[PDB]
Amino acid sequence: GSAKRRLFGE
Amino acid sequence: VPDYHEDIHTYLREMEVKCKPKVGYMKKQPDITNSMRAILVDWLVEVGEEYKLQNETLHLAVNYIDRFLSSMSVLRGKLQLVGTAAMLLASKFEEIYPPEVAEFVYITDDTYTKKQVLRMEHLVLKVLTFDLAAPTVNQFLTQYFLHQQPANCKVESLAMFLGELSLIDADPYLKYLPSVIAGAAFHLALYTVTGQSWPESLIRKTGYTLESLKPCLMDLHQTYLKAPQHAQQSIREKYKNSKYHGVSLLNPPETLNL
Amino acid sequence: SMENFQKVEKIGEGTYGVVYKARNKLTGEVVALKKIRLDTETEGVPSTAIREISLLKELNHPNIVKLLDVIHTENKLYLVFEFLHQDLKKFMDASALTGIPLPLIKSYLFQLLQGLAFCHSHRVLHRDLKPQNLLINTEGAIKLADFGLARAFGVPVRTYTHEVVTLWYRAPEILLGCKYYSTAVDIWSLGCIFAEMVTRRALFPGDSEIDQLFRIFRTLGTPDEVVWPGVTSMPDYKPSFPKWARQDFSKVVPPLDEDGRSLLSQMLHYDPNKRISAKAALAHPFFQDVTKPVPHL
Repeated sequence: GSAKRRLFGE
Repeated sequence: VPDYHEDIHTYLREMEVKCKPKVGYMKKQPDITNSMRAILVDWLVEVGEEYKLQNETLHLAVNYIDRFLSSMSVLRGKLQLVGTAAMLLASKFEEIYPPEVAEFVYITDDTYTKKQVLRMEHLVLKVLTFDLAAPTVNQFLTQYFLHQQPANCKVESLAMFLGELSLIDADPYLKYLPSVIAGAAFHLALYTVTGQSWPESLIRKTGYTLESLKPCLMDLHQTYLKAPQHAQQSIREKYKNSKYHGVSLLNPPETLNL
Repeated sequence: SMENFQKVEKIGEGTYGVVYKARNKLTGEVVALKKIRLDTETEGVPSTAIREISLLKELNHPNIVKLLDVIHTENKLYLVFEFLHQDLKKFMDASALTGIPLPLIKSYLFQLLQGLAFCHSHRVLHRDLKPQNLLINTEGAIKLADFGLARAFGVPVRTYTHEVVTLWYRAPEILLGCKYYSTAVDIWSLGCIFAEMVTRRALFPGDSEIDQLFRIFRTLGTPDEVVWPGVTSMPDYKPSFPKWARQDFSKVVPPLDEDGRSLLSQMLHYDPNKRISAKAALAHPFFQDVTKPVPHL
């Protein structure tokens, strides 16, 4: 229950 | 629904070619890399398990991304937006209950706004000229399964697993069409669990022999061999659950006999 | 944009906005314009639309309605369709006392099934065939239309949206609560529509799930495990249902000669695996003598 995430420099 | 097996298969074989994205497309994109693509798809995989979407939606989404990044140069900050927006699209196309947009904002951890997602939605739509009904590695596998003597969830599962593995690796698999990648997978997945092989009624239906598959087949095997050692594992963890019969733990062959 | 269209009357209103008769000021072409209301912060482009377009875009056939242009204007969407005179439910209301010439029936249905067989072979389910949704023209063509609820299926099929087909044309496998369905459901509907063309009044007009089953039952006979292996195991099946028996079709459908009856029932099969299909139907003996007579409007 934990997939949100910011992949790169924005 | 055998009434239109072939009629569909044929249509599909012809649609991929249309909805095929440009091979070294990443090579002209000045600020992104095949590497960051994977971090991107790898995530979507992860988004797909959380929100309880269908494998289809992954494959759809990946392909909208590939197609779109085949024409619009996008910067680092934005790759995630493009990919969120396509997930959304594959959702609206394929799920009975698409996740909502705020839920899609949430998984980017509030990076982009609502507007932004929705605004890209469109662009993706415009750029894709609304042609969202793509064949997928999934579609074909699904069909090929039907020639299964006899059916076996493991083989089915591994087949998927593999197939999905290729979403992540822009090089080579951007080389291959889904029908082949699906050919490459189903066999691989067979021989492994049952030491059988590409059944002859699919030579007949798809006209792809062992040989013709090889070059996909070789790559697909590496990719399988080195799967416990790849930078992105979200698929691998996925095919650890009982859902998929624990297939990612199966240990692949060590030589393809091809 | 629409700078180039003039709205004429409002023909029809549906789903997400309206539907207008429109003429193209440069070319004269009379078109139908379905506006689709968007709005940022809402769900974006709604998915009837997404499906409506992508699927329609790939369906090119004399008897499928033709999308011309989709006009993306930031704030709304407009689907540009060729215009067609009227839907099949007016034409039928308009001949309640006249009737429909057998060879117009015979023909309309040929056409219909031609459209559907292209649909199916192109892995699209229509999922809402009914008269309001089939459009005809002066010249005696007829085209599947309103793809609002269409979707791309797979092989084999997955579980889809169960809330489906207008009560009256809803095949039983859907009624009796099924987890899987397919093309067959498109053919229940023509099936019905067929008959509706023959008698100029609805085959099975129900006003809830139960009634619509019952009416079906009192016509094709309560079904059992011999005419449709699996029935008594489908989720919403009740042992209590009554066991009516079959009427002879010469009651159901009195003008239909020998060969229509035949197809009508192969269309109206209980067992979906067995219920006839398109391209199959087309080759049926009903249709050996087909032509293209022009409708009296």
